[PDB]
Amino acid sequence: ANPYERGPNPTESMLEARSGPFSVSEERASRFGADGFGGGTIYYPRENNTYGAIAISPGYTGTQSSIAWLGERIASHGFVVIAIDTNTTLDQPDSRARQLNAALDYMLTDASSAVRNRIDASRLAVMGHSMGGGGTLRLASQRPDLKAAIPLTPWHLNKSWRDITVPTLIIGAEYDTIASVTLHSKPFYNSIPSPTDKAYLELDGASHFAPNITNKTIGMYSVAWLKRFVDEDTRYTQFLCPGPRTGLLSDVEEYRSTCPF
Ligand SMILES: CCOC(=O)[C@@H](C)O
Ligand SMILES: [Ca+2]
Ligand SMILES: [Ca+2]
Ligand SMILES: [Ca+2]
Ligand code: NA
Ligand code: NA
Repeated sequence: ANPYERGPNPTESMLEARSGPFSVSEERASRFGADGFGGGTIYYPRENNTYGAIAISPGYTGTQSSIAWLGERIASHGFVVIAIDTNTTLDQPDSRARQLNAALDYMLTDASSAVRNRIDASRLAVMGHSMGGGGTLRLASQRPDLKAAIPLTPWHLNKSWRDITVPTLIIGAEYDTIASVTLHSKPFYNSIPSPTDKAYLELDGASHFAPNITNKTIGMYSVAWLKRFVDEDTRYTQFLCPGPRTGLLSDVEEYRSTCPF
């Protein structure tokens, strides 16, 4: 048995629902007590166990409320998740990366015992929107010990992520005019070296701001990716390989992966 497996056996329906099988509580990390970032809200399962821990960054102009739905959603599938605020809302991607790292360290030793007792410190991941997705790529590049990375409509000036060894799912938006997939997501995905496990999922019809409102496709595939890689849960492989149907009527415009993993 996998010592990391949590929760009931998955179904597509369960993954698309507004809330997973775990009840979520919240702990507020204030700006002034949080070293190296602007504070945040830690969402965690009420059910006592150890879980993987995830930090999620907003983008330029955004705050924790811009990604809170997704932090809660993910925690409700059995994860400890911090949705951060940055030191300033104008912070650039690589500052965002440092702040994501500080938020992981915060959960591990500065949060309450309720939070720390629910984390397996060895199983960590990072996510983020837009410049926060650029920050996710950078942290993934600098921390190969991470179990997963999920950049959402990522923006970064650096196009080549040739040193990422962390399993990375990049979620792009078809009609993004701020971080165009042509200039941002795709080059990033193409550059992640073999044999790193990876996937690219482009949301049909979507704008740059699709990650800031509840989105069943982002919720389903973010959880499936974290389950597979943070929890070594092979019950989730079914959703990722061969992956979503694409094509004219799909919510997924395009899907690439290195399946089987
Ligand atoms: C809500 C965050 O908005 C962004 O990150 C845009 C400006 O990239
Ligand atoms: Ca709740
Ligand atoms: Ca602070
Ligand atoms: Ca389309
Ligand atoms: Na685009
Ligand atoms: Na992008």
